[PDB]
Amino acid sequence: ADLKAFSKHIYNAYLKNFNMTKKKARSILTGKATAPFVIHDIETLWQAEKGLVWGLPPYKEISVHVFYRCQCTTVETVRELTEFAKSIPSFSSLFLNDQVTLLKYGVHEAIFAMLASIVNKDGLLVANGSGFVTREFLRSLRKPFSDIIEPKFEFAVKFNALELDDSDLALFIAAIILCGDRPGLMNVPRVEAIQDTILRALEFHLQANHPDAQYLFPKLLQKMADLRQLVTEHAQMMQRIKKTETETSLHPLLQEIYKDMY
Amino acid sequence: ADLKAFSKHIYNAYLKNFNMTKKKARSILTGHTAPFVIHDIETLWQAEKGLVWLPPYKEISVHVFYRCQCTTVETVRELTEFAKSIPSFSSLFLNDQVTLLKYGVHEAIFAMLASIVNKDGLLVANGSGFVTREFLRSLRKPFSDIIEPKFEFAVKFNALELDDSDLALFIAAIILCGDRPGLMNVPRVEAIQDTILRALEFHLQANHPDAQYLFPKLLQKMADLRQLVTEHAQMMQRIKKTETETSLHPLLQEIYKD
Ligand SMILES: Cc1cc(SCc2[se]c(-c3ccc(C(F)(F)F)cc3)nc2C)ccc1OCC(=O)O
Ligand SMILES: Cc1cc(SCc2[se]c(-c3ccc(C(F)(F)F)cc3)nc2C)ccc1OCC(=O)O
Ligand SMILES: CCCCCCO[C@@H]1O[C@H](CO)[C@@H](O)[C@H](O)[C@H]1O
Ligand SMILES: CCCCCCO[C@@H]1O[C@H](CO)[C@@H](O)[C@H](O)[C@H]1O
Ligand SMILES: [Cl-]
Ligand SMILES: [Cl-]
Ligand SMILES: [K+]
Repeated sequence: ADLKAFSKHIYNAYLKNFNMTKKKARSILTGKATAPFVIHDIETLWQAEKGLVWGLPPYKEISVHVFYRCQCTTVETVRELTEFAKSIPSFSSLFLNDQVTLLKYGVHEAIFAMLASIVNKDGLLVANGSGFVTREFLRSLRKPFSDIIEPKFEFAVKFNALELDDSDLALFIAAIILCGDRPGLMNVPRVEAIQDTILRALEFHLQANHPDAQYLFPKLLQKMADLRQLVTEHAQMMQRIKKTETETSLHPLLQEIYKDMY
Repeated sequence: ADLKAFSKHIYNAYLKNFNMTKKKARSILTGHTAPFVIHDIETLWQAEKGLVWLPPYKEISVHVFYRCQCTTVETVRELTEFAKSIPSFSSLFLNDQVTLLKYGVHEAIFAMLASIVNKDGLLVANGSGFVTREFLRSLRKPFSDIIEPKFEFAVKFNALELDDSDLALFIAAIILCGDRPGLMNVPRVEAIQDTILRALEFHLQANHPDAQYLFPKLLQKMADLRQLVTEHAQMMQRIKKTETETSLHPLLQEIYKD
């Protein structure tokens, strides 16, 4: 494969399928020419919900409302990641069951990697950039809901230090989805071969795009391992919430993702 | 009238994605170049040598079994693309798409098989071969027994004289089935199926104005196909149990996983 044309193709599929790019997010977070409405307590969340910014279950309390907002966010991103993946060369050539296995075990890894794009150390963009929810407000939620969000900030701030751009991330995300190690995958050799092409494209891309960045490719391989561990811990927290907070609901798609994880 | 447009869209998906139409098949089966007739070991070998066209060759009945599997896998590819070319199907989450295909493809395969079948045999290799029903009956058990019920279904199904535009809606209705195990968005699939069934109802009145009771007859055929697949799966289970030297294609393993 022509690696340069391959990478540009995945870059364009990324721009076509993800509305909020890191480029757009960073210009908002630094104030380039409407600023985001800051959500930092109940009153501003309520205002944001009325129209300042923005279906869900009936409002019971702040921590559960945020928990449901998190689920709606991730379900939307699963839709975008599905369309993105279908544009990766030879992903659509897999039988549909292997496509589902790759997305099932990969979407959260990709979500938490892309989450870093819309995050700084003080909070995250919500609602296509029109809101900003502060990290301190999220810490103020009652357990178990506060504990599940903070590790993602921790990962994101370290990941953002690598200073990837959208062209890097498009290959990185593709590599996460095209993973031959997923449980129950049918055509492992084919998935392994696609991933190798993506990784060779990524290594080549980084030489060109980050010439002075030392050890960047192996650092990104380690971040992929780090994300797998982040997702394992996240899945375990979600299952504990499902067990102890019997009155809170889990979106059916997320139940299907978390079904056979442990 | 929106149903008419909806039907035309499903018909185009069918014309775009299936390798063989019933119109094409029936013209071949009624006679440039006729299909090569496979009716015994010698003619099957000639067909494999290039006259028409897998795991290492063990014996005739198992060889045919493997060709059945290859044919099925190919049709799963086509049915996947057909369903993806239906917008309301492609809007479901991918897991529901897989559930519908997992539990629907064999029903659809056996319905479409009728298109390439007459009482004497069936077309193979994109119509360039014809394998006789008598030859398939001559294979050893368990391989002869699993094929014959499909001829019996097909001859009765072909007496309804559906054309490709009818079949496109019929197959869409089979795939968009709200009753499949593990389906996530059941009400959405149910809504799509009811739209397909209403479009089919109107299509049959337009296309078969004189055919009395044709729509309920097709609903019954859908029920019959579910039973045919139940019996087929039981026979495949017995082959997995008793023919330990015969392999099963990985995709079919996933379909039959249970
Ligand atoms: C419980 C849970 C936590 C996380 S942590 C990363 C976060 Se925080 C967040 C958010 C926060 C506040 C608001 C609001 F203030 F506006 F309400 C909106 C959005 N979005 C993401 C992606 C990810 C998934 C998840 O559950 C869904 C799943 O497992 O798929
Ligand atoms: C074992 C089995 C039987 C059937 S019966 C309907 C038939 Se017959 C046939 C065929 C016959 C002869 C030849 C050759 F003589 F030319 F070699 C080629 C093709 N194809 C189909 C679809 C369907 C599935 C199945 O197993 C696969 C599964 O269950 O998925
Ligand atoms: C498009 C036709 C695919 C038919 C085989 C589906 O097979 C299914 O794939 C799922 C993974 O997607 C598995 O969870 C499930 O156990 C398996 O039976
Ligand atoms: C595209 C994202 C799909 C994530 C949910 C996958 O969910 C899976 O769907 C399969 C049916 O296809 C089931 O066999 C399996 O049990 C379920 O875990
Ligand atoms: Cl940061
Ligand atoms: Cl089945
Ligand atoms: K017939």
